[PDB]
Amino acid sequence: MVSPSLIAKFEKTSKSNIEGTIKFTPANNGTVSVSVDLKGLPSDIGPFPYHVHEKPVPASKNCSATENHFNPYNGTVRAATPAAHQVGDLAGKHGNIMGESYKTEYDDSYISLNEKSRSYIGGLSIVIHANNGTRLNCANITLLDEGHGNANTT
Ligand SMILES: [Cu+]
Repeated sequence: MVSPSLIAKFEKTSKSNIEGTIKFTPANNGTVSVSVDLKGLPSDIGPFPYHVHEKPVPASKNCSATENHFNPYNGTVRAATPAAHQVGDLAGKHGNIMGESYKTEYDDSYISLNEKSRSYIGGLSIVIHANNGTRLNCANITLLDEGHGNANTT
């Protein structure tokens, strides 16, 4: 069995010009490949922490309603090795988003695409913050492909 790929789609509105995607695809050796492709960032208030948060973005697009970080193993915001960070603290482990546009690829060995895992991130959300913590934009983590099953194509 292999678990399905996920995506978070950020859209531009009157609240934020940030738009683009963060894709999560199963990779080699027990890791998930993360692909960040964002533009429209308000650079001078960055760099921009971003994290997996615990609740969905509601229809209102209120990023506060995503509540706190996904942290099933009670990690710490400051850490000296990647595994000591919260599972959801992508920026702490891999770097803050920065610039007006940001494109990067990396592996994360703590998030999970397997819905039976305590580290599963499906159905959660991602929030992008200004450096001072203000929530700028957010997106739900949803399935990437439309068609699944061992007898299907997409
Ligand atoms: Cu966050």
